[PDB]
Amino acid sequence: GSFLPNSEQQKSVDIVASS
Amino acid sequence: DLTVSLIPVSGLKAGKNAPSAKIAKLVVNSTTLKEFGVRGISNNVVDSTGTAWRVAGKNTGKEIGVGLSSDSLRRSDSTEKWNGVNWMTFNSNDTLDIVLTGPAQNVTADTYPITLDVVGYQP
Repeated sequence: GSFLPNSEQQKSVDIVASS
Repeated sequence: DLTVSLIPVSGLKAGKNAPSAKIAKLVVNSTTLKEFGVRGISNNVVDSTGTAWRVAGKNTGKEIGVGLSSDSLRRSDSTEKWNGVNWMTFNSNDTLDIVLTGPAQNVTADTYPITLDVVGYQP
């Protein structure tokens, strides 16, 4: 098989631990 | 290509947490690609496949251990190599769980950024 370099996405979110 | 969502799970609390406590849900959809690989992105990657890593709080600088849950890892299709780098692959059109890894963690109240790299794979 093989990877598709053009399809690569970085993705981020903030998680919050609350008192 | 792929359409990716990363969704924080609600009502996470500071202090002693459940083992494998859910913190986020990764959603990956495609109409063209059958599978995807996913790696966590940080300064401190703690396994060979980038499926467990450490994240620092923004306000306190304290670290938590995060990664894919055990059940999510077990749903893996394969571990492939891209330029010699290990990527675990999963079926597109599916969701995975991001969890606090290992034995129960004591989480300090803070905001922790969680960053994932996702890529398309054709078997």
